Amino acid sequence: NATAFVPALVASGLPNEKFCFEGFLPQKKGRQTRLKALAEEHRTMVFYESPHRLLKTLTQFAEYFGTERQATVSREISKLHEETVRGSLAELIEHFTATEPRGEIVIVLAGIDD
Repeated sequence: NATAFVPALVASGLPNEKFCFEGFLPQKKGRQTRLKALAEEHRTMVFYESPHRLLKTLTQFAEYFGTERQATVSREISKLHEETVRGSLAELIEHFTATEPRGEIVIVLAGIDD
């Protein structure tokens, strides 16, 4: 629905010859299952997340994928206004602990490195 992802995929600087599109992770049932499977993934990954849930998700991603994993966050703040935030998950969590995420979010996550 937030077909903002292709622009975010290209903009991330991350490998895009292949990728996995995840969408929203489920809230409860089957979440950890997805996370465990996604921990092994070598391909770039693409998620949607709600803004209120964003920081919990980036924190959990550091748990499962590692604090140095590279990612980007794209936020449609309005029709007139959008932003990209880049770096490791640790830098991303610092970033969004500061300011309240409002808007529609796409996360582009580097795959396993090796």
